[PDB]
Amino acid sequence: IVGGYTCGANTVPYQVSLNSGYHFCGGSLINSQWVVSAAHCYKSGIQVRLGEDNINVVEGNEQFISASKSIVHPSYNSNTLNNDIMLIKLKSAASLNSRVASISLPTSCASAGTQCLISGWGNTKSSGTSYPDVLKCLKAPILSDSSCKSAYPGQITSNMFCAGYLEGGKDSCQGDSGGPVVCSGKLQGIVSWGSGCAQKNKPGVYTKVCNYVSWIKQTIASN
Ligand SMILES: [Ca+2]
Repeated sequence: IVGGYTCGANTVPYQVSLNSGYHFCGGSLINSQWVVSAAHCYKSGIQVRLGEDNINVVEGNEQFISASKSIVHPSYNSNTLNNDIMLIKLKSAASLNSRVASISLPTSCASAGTQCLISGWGNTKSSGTSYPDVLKCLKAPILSDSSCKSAYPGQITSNMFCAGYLEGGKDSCQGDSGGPVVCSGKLQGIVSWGSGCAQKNKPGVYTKVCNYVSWIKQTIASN
């Protein structure tokens, strides 16, 4: 996250870190057994880390649970990033508490102008590289589909939305991928892609979670 703020420990209780020896992507806890992330974060050997603030220090609220199964969206296309969503099942159920909590799925899509919270352990610099140990947060609005499409000609599908600031300086970034965009208490986006980070006229692009609620629910119901 570039241009954000330190969230505070366990203030984003649905945020997970995906670990394969190291943090590599975010995700969102949606029930005691399942995490939502980006399909481009897929890899074998995932350990889901819940209850994290400093990802390099054991602080006392963590739950580390290996993934039993990952399900990339049936129609994910890694070239275009269309349908950049996956589900990860935990080998054991998380113990839910005030610091480890699921986030609700949306019932309808969000609208441009809606304020959201974006979070992660990704790069905090737009030129250069600095990875934080503690969780970072950014409040940002959803942008109109027309402004999104104009910013990224030929690239924005109906399964994507833009959020952030056209002036630059405030965005998600590499290492935030897979993490949450939460608006009014609902998971509306997944950190997906963008041109660099925090660049003028290049807002963040996010997977449009509302399009996937039926798939998520049916997948969980049979897995
Ligand atoms: Ca920790």
